[PDB]
Amino acid sequence: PELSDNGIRYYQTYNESLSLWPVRCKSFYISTRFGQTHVIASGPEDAPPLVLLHGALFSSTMWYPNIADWSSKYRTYAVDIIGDKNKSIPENLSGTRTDYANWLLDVFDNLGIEKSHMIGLSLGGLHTMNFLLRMPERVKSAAILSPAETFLPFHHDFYKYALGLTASNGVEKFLNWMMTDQNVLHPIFVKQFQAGVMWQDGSRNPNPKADGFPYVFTDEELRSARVPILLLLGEHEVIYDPHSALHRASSFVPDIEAEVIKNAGHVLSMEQPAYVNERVMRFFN
Ligand SMILES: O=C(O)COCCO
Repeated sequence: PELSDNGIRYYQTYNESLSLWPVRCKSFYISTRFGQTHVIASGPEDAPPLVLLHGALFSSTMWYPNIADWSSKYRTYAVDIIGDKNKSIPENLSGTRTDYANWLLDVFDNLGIEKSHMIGLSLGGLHTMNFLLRMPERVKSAAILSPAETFLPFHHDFYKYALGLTASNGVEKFLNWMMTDQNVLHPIFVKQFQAGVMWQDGSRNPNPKADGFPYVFTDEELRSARVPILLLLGEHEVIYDPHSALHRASSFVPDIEAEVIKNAGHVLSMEQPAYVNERVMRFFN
């Protein structure tokens, strides 16, 4: 082992956030070609598989408002995205979109998944789109929530608030910007998010490059989608214009159900869990 003091603190906060999980779960690691990947499993072992991919910097622990509902019907695996601030441990990771799809391939294979439902928010939504485009044979259908780029490039403010996280009151600035009411987030969850931001001496993040993430799919790439997609966006979205995003997605993706949700922004799964929970279920059913 070799975690810094800040790393140990982050791990402790992650474990404390897992107490917000209102159903029985197990934490475990899956070996992939790009390193040990942390997974939280909930739901009946014989139920259809569902894979969750969290938003940037938030980890799999963010699914606490949704997991009781989704877990009732699905064998639900919350996967920590390799290279992001969480419990997954990256090895030899270049950061290309090919690499990331192959990482997720390994996760699927190692969980014994043939086809799966997928839900991804923010960064996880981008991973989801990248995966379903490359490997439609493995995805039954996908719910893409407030995706990182994918349809539109970020507004420049996203870069600024994300960068500002480590300086002075950056965490508070980021959350007040992104959320009309950041008090919808549990204080224990926020403590973890803060500890993540303070943990800076761990794995080095791959420098953003043209062949990596974030990414905006071309017109032709979007037209090529062969998996049903539910796209949920929040009216109060700040990372881009959510109506502009819906317009582009709806213009090109063949099999899409897209909507801009009321009284929610970027982290719509946490702001409107009652609506979002049912809406996703209805789509999968
Ligand atoms: O979108 C988020 O939840 C945090 O992303 C900032 C990246 O450093």
